Amino acid sequence: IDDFIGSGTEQVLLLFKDSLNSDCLTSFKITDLGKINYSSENRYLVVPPLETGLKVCFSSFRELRQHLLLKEK
Amino acid sequence: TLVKILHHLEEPVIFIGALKTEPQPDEDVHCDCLVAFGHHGRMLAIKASWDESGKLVPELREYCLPGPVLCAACGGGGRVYHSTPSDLCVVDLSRPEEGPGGLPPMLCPASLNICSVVSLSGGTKLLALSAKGRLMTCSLDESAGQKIKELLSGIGNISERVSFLKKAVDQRNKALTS
Amino acid sequence: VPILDVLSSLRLDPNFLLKVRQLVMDKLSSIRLEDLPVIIKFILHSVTAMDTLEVISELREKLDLQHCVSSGQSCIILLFDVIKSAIRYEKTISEAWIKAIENTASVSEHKVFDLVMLFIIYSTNTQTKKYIDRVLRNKIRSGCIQEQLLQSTFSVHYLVLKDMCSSILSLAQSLLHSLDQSIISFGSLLYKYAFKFFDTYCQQEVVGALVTHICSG
Amino acid sequence: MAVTEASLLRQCPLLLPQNRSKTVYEGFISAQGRDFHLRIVLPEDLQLKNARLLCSWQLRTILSGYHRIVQQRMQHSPDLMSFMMELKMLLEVALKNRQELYALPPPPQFYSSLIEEIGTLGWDKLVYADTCFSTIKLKAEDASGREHLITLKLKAKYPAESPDYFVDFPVPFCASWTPQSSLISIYSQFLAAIESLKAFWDVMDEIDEKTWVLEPEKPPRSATARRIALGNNVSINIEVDPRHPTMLPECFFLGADHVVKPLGIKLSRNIHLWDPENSVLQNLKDVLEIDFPARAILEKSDFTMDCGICYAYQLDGTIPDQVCDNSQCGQPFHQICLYEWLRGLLTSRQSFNIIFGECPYCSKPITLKM
Ligand SMILES: [Zn+2]
Ligand SMILES: [Zn+2]
Repeated sequence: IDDFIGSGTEQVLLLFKDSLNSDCLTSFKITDLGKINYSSENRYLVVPPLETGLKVCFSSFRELRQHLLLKEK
Repeated sequence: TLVKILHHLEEPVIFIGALKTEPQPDEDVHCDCLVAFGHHGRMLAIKASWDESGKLVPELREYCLPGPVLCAACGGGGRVYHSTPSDLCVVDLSRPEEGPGGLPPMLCPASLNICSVVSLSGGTKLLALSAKGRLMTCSLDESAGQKIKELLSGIGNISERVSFLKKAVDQRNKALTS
Repeated sequence: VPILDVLSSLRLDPNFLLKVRQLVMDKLSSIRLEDLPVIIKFILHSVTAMDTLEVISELREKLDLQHCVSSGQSCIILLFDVIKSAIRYEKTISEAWIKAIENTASVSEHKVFDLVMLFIIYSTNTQTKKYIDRVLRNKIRSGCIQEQLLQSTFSVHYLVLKDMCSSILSLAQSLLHSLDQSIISFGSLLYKYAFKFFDTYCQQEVVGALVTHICSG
Repeated sequence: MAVTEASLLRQCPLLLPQNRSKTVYEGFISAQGRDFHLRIVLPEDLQLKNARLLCSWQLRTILSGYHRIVQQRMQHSPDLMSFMMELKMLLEVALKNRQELYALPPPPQFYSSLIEEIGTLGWDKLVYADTCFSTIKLKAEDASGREHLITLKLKAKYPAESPDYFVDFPVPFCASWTPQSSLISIYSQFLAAIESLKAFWDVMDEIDEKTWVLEPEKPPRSATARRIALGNNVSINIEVDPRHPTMLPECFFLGADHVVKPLGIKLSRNIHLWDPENSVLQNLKDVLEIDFPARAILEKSDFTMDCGICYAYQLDGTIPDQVCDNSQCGQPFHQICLYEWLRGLLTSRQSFNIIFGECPYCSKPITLKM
């Protein structure tokens, strides 16, 4: 596991079965499980909206916690 | 041989800085805006408007962006780079100032102790430390079936707490008339 | 307006129309801006050979044009057009209208409308031009007409007049040829504002008329 | 109430006394469903000429701009009742002006139903969504296959209110918004508005393809007025009814007083032969009795079509239109350059809205109508 890409985030590396060759580094498989899958669009349009919405109403939640504690005091 | 509080944020302070908002080379550029930070994500922006009175007026903002903020710094062009425990994210400001404090990430892990430098070469390149203890340098310019799962996970997280805060409202309207 | 169209459509006696006419004339400042013109259109269709004087009098009493404030311009314009059409496609409206502002003699509280309509009538049918001159000289000498009048007249309603600027000059010509300094001063202000607000051709005609006055006069 | 043992409750139920003497009030103040902290300490007497008043730093930031009005009103007010009433009115106007600080959606209403409505419309009409999920753009197709996009702005809770819709085509788009109206409801409304002016596009795309179209360069769908080149340094312009597009649009020529002259003379005696059933281009080719230079050189500079005063094409978008009534010159000019030149000239005599004078190149009579 590492950022073998140098894109910032970790990815995974997999090695398959030295029966292939008497040599390493063959039959690899790299992936993030996001868009990233290396080996040997309407769906990809709507994620940022969701990922905003979560933290948005999370901020709402925290604000209203503050609200709660306030009138309790 | 006096000291003056200005605003008094209410959470622990981490970062303070300045910007030349509306930056429209020279080392010392006359900073226009001011920025201050909290720990639990309370940010403060200050501007001079000199509007609505025919006199000099301060224009303030108090934003609340998510995540317990770990560290941040200012990028040239009125930008700010800040590290949550999830990801590194950015906020540009230069437009007077923005009403909502939106922010994208940049697909990089939870860093801390960010320090930005300007190229003016091309674009912006900077330095940082990973939370795991690794130094890095940055240079800057099926799935819908999983997406629906993501949507509904977030909806389920939020609606519970919305109901909880309505329970608070009920407690409160009641205790008030008591 | 629908009511009025329908009343034009149905089989009626006219004595009722008169009642309704008076009714709207009361309810005449108390109308919104837009329809106003068509109401007046109705009225001026509805009018006859004889009632004309009185209705106009009431009208001339009830129209203000300082009250109507893209806040009054388009509609005013359209109004004037309408009136313009009315007094084009019949004559006696004008003689009655003149009579009405002419016999408004005791009134030193003259309103904007009057001059504007005078210009207009001067621009249109011409047999009465000498009548108009005559009457306008007479109210001027009487001092009932004065200059802050003309000031606010050209400060607002000019747009109406641009397309009849030639009328103003043909008048001012007959104003300066007379005696009685106040008349001559009036004609001056005419030439002045005409050169002031209007366009190049106007300006040119101004200069060209003044020069004539100089050399010949 | 008239008395402030009940009116104080009715108007600031959130604002209540601590001290035995009703001198220390604390609590909250409501504003747009936001309860702001407040502590307010009167003197021994109920005089507001002194009235200590601290708040949240939230509130002091929001009232940066009115602390002088506070100093005024604390001392000028007759009663705490009217004081606080005016205060709340003030707070509302403050946030009304600072209304750029306001949005939060409810997920299970919003983030649930919205993708069901997207699947209802079609994921392939989906051209864009915003990282806020604030903006979303969608595609509609004319039956020819012209893409008409449209943008939509979504509130916290969308179907409760209209979204803000922004469309390209010229006529005022009306979207009959009920809460029963959804994305596909407004989409059908979008189509019905498209299908009203469909046959307009069928002539417009034809004109776009065929002839030397001039000056709605890259014409959008909004464009109802067009301009076409013909002959040489003579251009026509058109403006078409979207509702009766094959009906005769109102038109005129730009160019020479000897080239534009017999063009209108033919048009006058062949307009009666206008058969609106054909295409517009086809009707023209017989009405004018000519072929177009059908992009015959389009946008290739042979120095023919140039101002001769400013030596430029598209001077502020202004086209070389005014020409000489001369076989030997045929020098085309703009409006503004020719105007300013014949302005200073001594022989340049001015009628109503005409300037006469000599062509700059050939010194022959040339007429300019503004
Ligand atoms: Zn030019
Ligand atoms: Zn020439």
